[PDB]
Amino acid sequence: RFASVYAWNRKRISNCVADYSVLYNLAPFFTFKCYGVSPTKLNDLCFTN
Amino acid sequence: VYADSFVIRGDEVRQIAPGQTGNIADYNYKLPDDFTGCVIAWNSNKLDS
Repeated sequence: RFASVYAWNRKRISNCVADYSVLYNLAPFFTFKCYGVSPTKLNDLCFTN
Repeated sequence: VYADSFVIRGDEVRQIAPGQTGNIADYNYKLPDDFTGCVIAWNSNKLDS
């Protein structure tokens, strides 16, 4: 079950390894709308949260 | 003029943009980022399946 528009759910993720290679086919990500950071080079940056 | 034609499963029709990785492209045929030209793509489920 997901959340409503006025009660969206918010989760912080920390202390793991950002691996989006398996996130390519599975969770197919129909939108390439990433403009702040280019999604092709997503794995080369380190995020504090 | 060079026309390069083939058929790919419809999950990654928009992946054929130049300078982009992807399992159907980085291990079959890739496209340089300085490419000039056009892309044509359409559905052909009933002519083949």
